[PDB]
Amino acid sequence: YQYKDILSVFEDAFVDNFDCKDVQDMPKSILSKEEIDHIIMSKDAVSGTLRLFWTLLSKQEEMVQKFVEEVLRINYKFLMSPIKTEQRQPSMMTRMYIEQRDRLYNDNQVFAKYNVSRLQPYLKLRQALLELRPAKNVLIDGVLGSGKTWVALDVCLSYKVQCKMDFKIFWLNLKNCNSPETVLEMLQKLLYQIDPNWTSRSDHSSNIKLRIHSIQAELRRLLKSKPYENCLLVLLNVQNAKAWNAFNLSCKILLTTRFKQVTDFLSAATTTHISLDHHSMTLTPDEVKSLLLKYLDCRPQDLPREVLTTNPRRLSIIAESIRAGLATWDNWKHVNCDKLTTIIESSLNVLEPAEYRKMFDRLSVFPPSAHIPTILLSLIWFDVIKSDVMVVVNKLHKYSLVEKQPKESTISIPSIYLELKVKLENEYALHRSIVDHYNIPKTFDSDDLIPPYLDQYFYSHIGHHLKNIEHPERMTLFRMVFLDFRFLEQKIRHDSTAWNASGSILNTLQQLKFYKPYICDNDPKYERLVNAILDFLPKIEENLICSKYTDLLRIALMAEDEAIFEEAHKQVQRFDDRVWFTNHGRFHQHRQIINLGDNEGRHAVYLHNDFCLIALASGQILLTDVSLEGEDTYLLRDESDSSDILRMAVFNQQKHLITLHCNGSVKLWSLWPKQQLVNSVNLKIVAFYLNEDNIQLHVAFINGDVSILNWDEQDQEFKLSHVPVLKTMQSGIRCFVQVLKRYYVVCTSNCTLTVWDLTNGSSNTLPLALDVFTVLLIFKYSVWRLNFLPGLSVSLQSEAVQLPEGSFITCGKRSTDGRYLLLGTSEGLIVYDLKISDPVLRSNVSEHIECVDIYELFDPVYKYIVLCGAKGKQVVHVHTLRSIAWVHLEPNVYLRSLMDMTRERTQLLAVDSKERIHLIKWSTITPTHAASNCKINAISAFNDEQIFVGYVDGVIIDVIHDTALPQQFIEEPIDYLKQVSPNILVASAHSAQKTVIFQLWPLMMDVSTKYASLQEGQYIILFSDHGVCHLDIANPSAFVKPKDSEEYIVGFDLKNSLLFLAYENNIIDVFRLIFSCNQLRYEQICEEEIAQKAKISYLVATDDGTMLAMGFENGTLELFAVENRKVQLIYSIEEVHEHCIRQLLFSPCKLLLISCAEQLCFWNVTHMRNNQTAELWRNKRGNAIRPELLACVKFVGNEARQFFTDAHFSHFYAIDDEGVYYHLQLLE
Repeated sequence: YQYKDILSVFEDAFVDNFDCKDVQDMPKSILSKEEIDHIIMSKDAVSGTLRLFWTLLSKQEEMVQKFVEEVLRINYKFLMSPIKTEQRQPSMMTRMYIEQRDRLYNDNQVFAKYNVSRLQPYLKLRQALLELRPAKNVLIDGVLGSGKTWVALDVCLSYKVQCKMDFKIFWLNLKNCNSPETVLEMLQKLLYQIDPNWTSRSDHSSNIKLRIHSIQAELRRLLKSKPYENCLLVLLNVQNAKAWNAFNLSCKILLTTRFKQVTDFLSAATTTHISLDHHSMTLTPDEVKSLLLKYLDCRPQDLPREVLTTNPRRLSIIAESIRAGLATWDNWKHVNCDKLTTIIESSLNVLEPAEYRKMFDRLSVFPPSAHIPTILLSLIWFDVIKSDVMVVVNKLHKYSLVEKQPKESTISIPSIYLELKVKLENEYALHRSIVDHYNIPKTFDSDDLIPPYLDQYFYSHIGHHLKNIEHPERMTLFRMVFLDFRFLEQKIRHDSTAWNASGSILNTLQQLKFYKPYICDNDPKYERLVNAILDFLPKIEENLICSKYTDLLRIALMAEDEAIFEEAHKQVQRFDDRVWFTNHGRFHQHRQIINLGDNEGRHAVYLHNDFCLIALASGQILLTDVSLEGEDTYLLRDESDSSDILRMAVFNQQKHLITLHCNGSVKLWSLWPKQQLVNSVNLKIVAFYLNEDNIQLHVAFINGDVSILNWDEQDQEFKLSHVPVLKTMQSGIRCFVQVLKRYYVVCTSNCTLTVWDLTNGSSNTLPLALDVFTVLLIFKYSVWRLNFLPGLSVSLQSEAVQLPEGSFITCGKRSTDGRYLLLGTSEGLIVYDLKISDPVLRSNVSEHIECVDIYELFDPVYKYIVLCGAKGKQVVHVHTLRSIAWVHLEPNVYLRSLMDMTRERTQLLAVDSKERIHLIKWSTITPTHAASNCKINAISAFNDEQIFVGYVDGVIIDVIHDTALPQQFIEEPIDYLKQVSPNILVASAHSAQKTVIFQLWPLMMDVSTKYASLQEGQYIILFSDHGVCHLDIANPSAFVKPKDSEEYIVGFDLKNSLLFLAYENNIIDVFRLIFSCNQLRYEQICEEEIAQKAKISYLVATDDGTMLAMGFENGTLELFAVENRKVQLIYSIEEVHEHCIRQLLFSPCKLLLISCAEQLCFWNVTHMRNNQTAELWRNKRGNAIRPELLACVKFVGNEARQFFTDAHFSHFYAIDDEGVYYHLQLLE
């Protein structure tokens, strides 16, 4: 390491000890006399020491090492010992600070190149950073280009700031962020700066605002950690206050701005103000000559006297850049309107004026700050040129105004003048110049997938060119929409560099937004259905962010799925291509939204046994079945009273309901068998509290008197208790609760809190709802927690729970488990955690909520059910919580897996989490034993009339006949159930290693079977973990026990009387089955060992048995053929899947191979062979990159265990682990 970097470390006590006023014997070579006198002339110790430090860092080590050895040696040896050792030891803090400083220097090259330190702004802003608190923020403002970046970077380079920020400072340039979705990109950048870890499965979609809120919450959770507790985050060139609201994180933030409106919005009380426009806060003439001499390197420069010092010289640099070319002379002339950009007009007419003026002015057509291809730049200039394109490009770079990124041969437009003066008269020929622009790709030819198309420009800013054409040409073939454009645009323009992964969704919505302006293409009017699809494309695009930019998939298949009306566009679009398939015309995944007629639900509550009670606007009660499978919906209406419902509570093991209306009446309803008026047991009734230990009711009148009522089971009625009426004398009570069976907490309409001691009756002085679990107070605008502690004076700890701006609370409810609680607001639902006081979740809908309810659930997967009703809507939304996140058929049941396919291929059978068998050709069958809470473990069907099922306790049911087979053989879970012939059945327990064969005897083997087969109607072949066994039906006593092989069988298949077997050590044995009249014999054909390292996961052989293929646990897929008693590798494909291959299947025509894993892949066998039903798959070709990969469909779930095909290989049935269940049909 270098001494200069470590010298900046020892700075504080360096200021305390070193003087620089007592070392004027300083060897003159190290410090020149003029500059050392300048340092000594400084007034205070801190400023002089800082100037000395800067001057020392300016020089090289050939004087730094002399500063070490000499100078201080005469008197400052006491300051040697740390640094005299710190050069060697290099402590961990020193190393971390140096590493961060090097990273910051490498990030900004110009800072290292042409730096200059402004003492006054640097010190002034450093003091604010030192004093700053983890919630406040310091704002620095000034005219555009007043060098706020100078001072910001300079201050952050100081060691004291880094030490106080714990070496955790994150920059963020907030430029071009006036859209609600670029802020999401900036948040992703900040997260990547934090840590490259994010479970992207949280596809919120809907409005992007919800996703930005979710990522804000995630990063807020991630930042409040001890290493990240104090951290500087810097906002650069912030645009509008909206970005600030999207970027306030309760962190040590600081923003630099230039718009005055941001300063107006910013509250100076909570934010310190730093101004660069102050007359004292400006470049001094000494600073003027320092900046001028930074890299001009000339002795006499006094001619630039009275140049724009005000200028942060951001202007000067302009002037200096001219100096590298045009003389200082005529720049004293350039002072005319020096403050205004007329100087920018100069140095351009001074540029060679033959043709370069108009030649450069041609660059106004391009969008600002865009990477311009040089090839297109050739034609945009083809009017004259009269030179070589690269020659004029080189001269353009030479003067000031080209950076010329050569990696992809692209011109870059600078961004300090070309935003201005490019208007002029816009020369002429602008529209025909853009005509040439759209001509160079001749965007009317599209034949197959992606044609020649420039990757960067023509996928990014082509819309700008398309905008400035004739209107008949504007609408006719705008391309864009959806054919192939956005898929390859998303993959190629991917922004995977730092703030995203391979492929994004952003900057295409920002092209489809600002297409919210361009539906003006023909307006809605003509192709108004295209206006509809233009609106819907955002939603479907956010619906499939994941599973699309993770692998080699194309947009077309994932389009051809789904619903709504885009399919009408696909059917027209996709009639000029080969292969292609889906037509997934079925959906059996969950339910939501419950109809409740023309009335609007005021309140909602869930009930046991899957029911819901809705309190309606009309004053009635609607009891409904949530499964949408029952047939009973009851309407409980009070014929005498129609007052609206204000409150209710279900009690008595949810068998009775207590309700309270506006008219001062409280009633009791019986739900599972009589409306009782408890008030009869002119004073109106305001509020109540039901508490259960003895079930008890407390009630408050209008005058404040509180009464106490006891439940009666024998009559199921509320009687008056003998406790005397406490006179609260608090009229206008709005709510009241009992705490610890001793105290009363009362809140009135005037936000007044009172506490009453039931033992003595004394009153203590200290709104929407009050709950006890500490007391939760819910107001319209605020939420309060009141922790209670017992004592002579009751001690209450009040904590505010944060809520979002511009919104108010309507109603709330706490979970039964007391961990989370739900708040309803005009924007939607907020799921809030009590133990962390952070908003965990937000409802997917931006709507005015009028009722909230939560229901704890008993399942390892689903935990809570959420109900919410909307004002002005005739629906009520049902949301389910999974361990917590939104899951987006009863809302508490899901299909697990355990498929079954009939031999004739006419019916498919599935099982759900509630042991119900679903038949799809859709009907539901419930077996009798499901009431015994026995988990469903295996299912097997042969025809539509024989369906058998095995449970976890060794129990066999015939589903259709509801008959149980003899229960005296297997008591363990049944891991396998399948019948091979209409009169035989096999069942096995793997844990007990037991098998039973039923004749539809039964026969018992001490073997565990993973697969069973019948041969010649005589021999039953069983595959075990230890070997293969064969049984004769005619002679069951001749069972052949397996040889005790130490090797487990991992893959196998029996085809064409040839037995393939794979062991864990990557060895295949292939045998030929020879059938004699009295004995089954195995002759060994081959033994061979695989070169692939990974374990074999599945094996499959073709019908003729000539070929085979296996997949491995790492996702590799291998194909071999079997010739000359040898197995030779035919083809290898890697990165097929990231999980182990779950199934492999060969078509009878031998042209196709299906792989079932995290994604379903179709592989072409012919192209597979040539590079060492049939009419449907002939001449089908795949992607150019992977010619053997015909198609691939990604399951929304993590994996799929099994898949089935029909006889014609035209339909494919699949079920992933999440219960979503796919029908994949070939496009006929």
